[PDB]
Amino acid sequence: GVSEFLPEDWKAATLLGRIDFGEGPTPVLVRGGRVEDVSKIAPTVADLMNAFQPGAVIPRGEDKGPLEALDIRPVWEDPDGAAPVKLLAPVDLQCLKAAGVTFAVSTLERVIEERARALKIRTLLAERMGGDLKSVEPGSQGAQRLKDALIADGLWSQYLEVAIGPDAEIFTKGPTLSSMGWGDQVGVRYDSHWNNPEPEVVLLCDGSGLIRGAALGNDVNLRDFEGRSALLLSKAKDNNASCAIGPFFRLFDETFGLDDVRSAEVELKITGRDNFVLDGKSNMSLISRDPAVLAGQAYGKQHQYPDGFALFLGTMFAPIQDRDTPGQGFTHKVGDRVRVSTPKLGVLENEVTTCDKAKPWTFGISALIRNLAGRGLL
Amino acid sequence: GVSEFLPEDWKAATLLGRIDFGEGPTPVLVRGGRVEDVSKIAPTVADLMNAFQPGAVIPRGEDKGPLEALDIRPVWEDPDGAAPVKLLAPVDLQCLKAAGVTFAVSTLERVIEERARGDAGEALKIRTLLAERMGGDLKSVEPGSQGAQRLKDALIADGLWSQYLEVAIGPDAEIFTKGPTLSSMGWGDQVGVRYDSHWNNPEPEVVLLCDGSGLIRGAALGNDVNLRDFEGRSALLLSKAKDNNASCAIGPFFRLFDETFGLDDVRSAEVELKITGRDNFVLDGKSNMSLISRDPAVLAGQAYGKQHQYPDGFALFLGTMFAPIQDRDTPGQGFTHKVGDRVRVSTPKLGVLENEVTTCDKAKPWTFGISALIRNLAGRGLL
Ligand SMILES: O=P([O-])(O)O
Ligand SMILES: O=P([O-])(O)O
Ligand SMILES: O=P([O-])(O)O
Ligand SMILES: O=P([O-])(O)O
Ligand SMILES: [N+]
Ligand SMILES: [N+]
Ligand SMILES: [N+]
Repeated sequence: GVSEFLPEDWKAATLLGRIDFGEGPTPVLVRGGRVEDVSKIAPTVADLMNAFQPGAVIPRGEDKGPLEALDIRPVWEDPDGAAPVKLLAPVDLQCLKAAGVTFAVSTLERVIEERARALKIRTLLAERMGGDLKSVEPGSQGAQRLKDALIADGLWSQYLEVAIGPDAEIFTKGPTLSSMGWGDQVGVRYDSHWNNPEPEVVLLCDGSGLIRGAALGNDVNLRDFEGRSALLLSKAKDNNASCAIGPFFRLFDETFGLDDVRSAEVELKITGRDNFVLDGKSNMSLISRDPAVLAGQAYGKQHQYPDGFALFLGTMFAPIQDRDTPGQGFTHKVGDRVRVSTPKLGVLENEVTTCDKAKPWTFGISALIRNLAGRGLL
Repeated sequence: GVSEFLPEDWKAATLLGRIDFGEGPTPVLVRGGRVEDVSKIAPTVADLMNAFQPGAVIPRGEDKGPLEALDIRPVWEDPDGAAPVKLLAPVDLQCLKAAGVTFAVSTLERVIEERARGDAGEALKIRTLLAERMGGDLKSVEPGSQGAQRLKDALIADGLWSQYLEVAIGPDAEIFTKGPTLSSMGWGDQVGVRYDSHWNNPEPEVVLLCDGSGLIRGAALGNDVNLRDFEGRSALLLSKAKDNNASCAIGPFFRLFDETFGLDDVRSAEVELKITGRDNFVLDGKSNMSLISRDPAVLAGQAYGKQHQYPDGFALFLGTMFAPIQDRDTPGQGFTHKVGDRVRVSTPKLGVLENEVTTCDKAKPWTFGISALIRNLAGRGLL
C-alpha cells in the first residue's frame, strides 16, 4: 500500500522526491497523481530547486505512470530489496540542518514544574517579563527581563538561553547524502540506553535561502549522551542512519503553503515487538519562533548554502512515557516501528535498529557523481 | 614569496592540495618541489585518497612546473584576485569534523566562558578562581579511564564539575561538524568572525586527512575560528559559535605520510601562533602536540567506525592548543579580533597557514558548492 503514506489530497499536490528505478537515484515530481522523472531537466533535487526559482514553471519530466502503481516496499516487508523500485530520502545535495528548543513555553514550564516538585514562581516571573509566560517572545526585551529573573531564581540554564534568547539552537543533523527516507531502518547507537524519536516538520530550502516545501522528519535522539554533556549534542544526533526525512517534500502551490505548516498537527506513534504502543500529538501553532524566522537564522549574510538545505523545525514531544524502567522514560527496542504523520504531508515510517546493525553509509558524493556521470545526466 | 609558507623541507615532501589554474579546482601533488595536476588520475582529492591505499605510490600527474614559479598571491596582497592561479583549501568532498577540549588550556577557558555566560568582562575573576582550584588536575588522568572516573567524582564533590570536563576526561570525546562540505577557506583567504560576536579568537590546530576507510593519510594546519560569547552563552550554540561564512581554514596543503613524515611527527609538532592587527597588537606563542589529551589515532577512531562512516573521507581538527587571553584594549578584558587581523599558524613540517580576519558578512559569500564542483568537473571532461 503506497497510497497509505501519502497526503490525503496527494493527487492534487505537487510532490518532490527521489526514487531509484533500477539505475540510481532519480529526482521525481509527482503532479496530477503521476510520477515524472525530471533527471534530464536537472540531475538532482538541489539542482532542480536552484534551476527553477519560486514562481517559475517547472517543465514536465518523463512519465513514469501513477505513483500508487509503483512496486515500492518498506524494509520490514522487503528486507533484501526485491522490489524493482526504491523510494529514497527526498534530499540529495542539501545540507541537513536542525533547530531545537523551538517550543519555549513547554521548556519554561517543565523547568518550573521541576522546581515545584509553582504559582509563586510563575507569578514573579511573569511580572518581571511583563506578561504571561505563554506569550514569551524569544529575543525580545521581555525575554531579556525573563532571563535576568530566572538567573536571579537559580532557574537559568543553557537550554533556556536557546529557548528565549536571540539565537535559536541550530546544528548540523548529519552529513550531506546520509539521510534515510520512508520505509528505511533508522539507527540508535548500541551504547545509548535512553533514546527516542523526535517527530518534526522539515523545510526544504533552495540555494537562494527560500523555503520551497516541507516533509516529515524523525530527528533520532540519544538523551543519555546529551544529558551527560551538551557538547555531546552532535554525538546524540549524528550517527549512521540517525536522520529520516520523507516521504516526499510537498511543494508550495495553490493547494499548500507555509501557513499550512504553521498550523500542522504532527502525530507520533511508536509500536514495539513487545506490544508497547506510544502516541503523541503536538501542534506547530505552539512553536515559539516562526519557520521563516528559523530559516532566516540559518541562512543570511553570515551563512549561505549554495546547494540549499533542509531544516528540521524542532518538537515539543517529550519522551517521558515509561516503557520497562519506572521513572526513566522511553527508550527504543530493536524492531520498533515509528510513524510521524500529518494530513497534508502523509506518513514517515521507519523501523529502529542499532547504528552498527543498519547498513553502513556507502553512497556519498563521489558515488552520486559517478552514477550520474555514467547515465549521461551531467 | 611562495616558499615562505611551505614546510622547511618542502622539496622533499609530498604535498596534496587543490589549485585553480584558471579552469576550476584541480587536485594537485607537489613532489620534488614541482606541481602535478592529478585530475586525470582522480578528479577530486577525496577520490584520489579512495583510489590509492596508504603506502601505495600515486603515479605521476601532469607537470605544472615548480611551485614557487606559480603566481600565487594572498588576499591581503591581491584583494580582487588578479593572480592567474589560486591556491584553495586542500579538502573537497570530505566532511569537516573537529574534536574539542583535547588540550587543558582550552578546557579551562571553556569552563571560564561557560561560568561567565559568554561575558568577557567576567572572565578575569572566574579565571583567577578556577586556574588555582583546578590547576594541575586535568592532565592527571587518561581520558576515559577508571582514574578519570574517580577524578570526576572528586571534582563533583568539589563543586567544580562541568559539562566540558565530561568531554575533556570522560570516555566520549567532543566531536562535531565544523562546517559544510566545500565551505573551507585555505591559505591566503579571508576568514570570518560574526559581526555580532564581541569575544572571539583563532584556534590553531593540526588537521588530519582521513580517507573513506577511516585511515589517516596526512596532515595540514587549521584555524577553527571561534566565538566565545556565543558558546559561553550556551553550549547548544556550539554550531553557531563555530560554523559561519568563512569560519574554517585548512592548509596550505595536506602533507602525506611517507619516509619524510609520519603520524609520530604530528604527535610531536611544535605549533606557533602569531596574531597581528592594524592597531599593532602582536601576540606570539607556541605549544606542542604532545600535550594533547587523546592520541590523534584515538580521536580518528572515535569519529569513524561501526556507528559512523564517511564514504568520501573526512578532515579532523584535533583541537586547539591555544586560548588567547592577552589583553588587547582593556586591562583584564583579554583578546578579541578586529577586522584586518592577520593570523599565522605554523609548524616546521607543515608550513604556514595565514589568513586575514574580517566579519562574516564582509567576506565573500559561499557560492561554490557541490553542484558547482560537479558542473565544473563534468564540463572539463574529468568525470
Ligand atoms: O517552488 P515552490 O513554489 O513550491 O516554493
Ligand atoms: O537573528 P540572526 O542574527 O541569527 O540572523
Ligand atoms: O568545546 P569547544 O572547545 O569545541 O568550544
Ligand atoms: O574543538 P575546538 O574548538 O578546540 O577546535
Ligand atoms: N517549485
Ligand atoms: N544567524
Ligand atoms: N577546544
